[PDB]
Amino acid sequence: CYGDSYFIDTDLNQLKEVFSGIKNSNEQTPEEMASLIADLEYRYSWDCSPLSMFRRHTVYLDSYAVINDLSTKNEGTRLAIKALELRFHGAKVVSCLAEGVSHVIIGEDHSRVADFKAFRRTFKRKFKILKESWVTDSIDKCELQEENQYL
Amino acid sequence: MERKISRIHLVSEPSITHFLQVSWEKTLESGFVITLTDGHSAWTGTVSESEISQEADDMAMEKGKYVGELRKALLSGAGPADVYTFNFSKESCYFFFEKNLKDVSFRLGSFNLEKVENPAEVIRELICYCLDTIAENQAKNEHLQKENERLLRDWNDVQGRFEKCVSA
Repeated sequence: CYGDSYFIDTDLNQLKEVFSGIKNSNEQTPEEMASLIADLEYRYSWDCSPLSMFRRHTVYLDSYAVINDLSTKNEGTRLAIKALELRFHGAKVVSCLAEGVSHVIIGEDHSRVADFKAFRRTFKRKFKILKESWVTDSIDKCELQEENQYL
Repeated sequence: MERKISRIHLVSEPSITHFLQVSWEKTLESGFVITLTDGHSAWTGTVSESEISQEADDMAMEKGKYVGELRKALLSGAGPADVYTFNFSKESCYFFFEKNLKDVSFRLGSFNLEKVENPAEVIRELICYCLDTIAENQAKNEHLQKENERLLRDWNDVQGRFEKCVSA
């Protein structure tokens, strides 16, 4: 239906022209697109790419003075840039502490580590405790460093 | 409670500096206390609301402008295009300040001061207040320096990471 053909291979220019042929497609939702992307990466073995390696992990941050309260934003800290960079590298930043959260980032403030540990124990699925240094040291390596050294 | 210390040169003795402190509760309109010292003896006087209002009415001009001129004269707020002359007589203990203008002098104010019975206490209090002022301002300056250094470092780091983000 588009420019691409079946019996002749494709090149960069041909694919660009075929893409320009399409008009638009916005019938999907963020969850469906994320699931499709993850399935494609798993199927075609594209997880080694520099980005999209945080897609499979949901990340929560201690950017609220009180856990699960949106009226106490702590904007104006390095945690904001850390969260934003993580999301840029494909991370799914979640603003609500749901049971499906698998990663939590904690900064220099260890006051609420006990609350996080208690919530992890309560939940059926446990999320490993991580520090903001791990992502900073991992970005330059473009790979997921072991969490044993930054639990 | 607000206080302001100023240096002045009396025309009676135009060779030594005399220091005048104005202390007012909230604003200069209600009133203030004037303490004028030369390092050996100090003279203290008070001005209340009634005398300021009476002088303004005698001044034949609005109260707001009178208080503005008073602040510009006593509180060291004088700009470039204005000259003030202070005259103090010790035998009568009479103070008064005027505004020189091209060989034309306006008698802005005339106060009466009473010699204190102990200048050491007042001089010590003045220098103590000023020392506290410096001690407190130094802390603010150093804290602001620390915060600015931290902000500069953080800004540099964020921009450096933005370069890589854009490149990718």
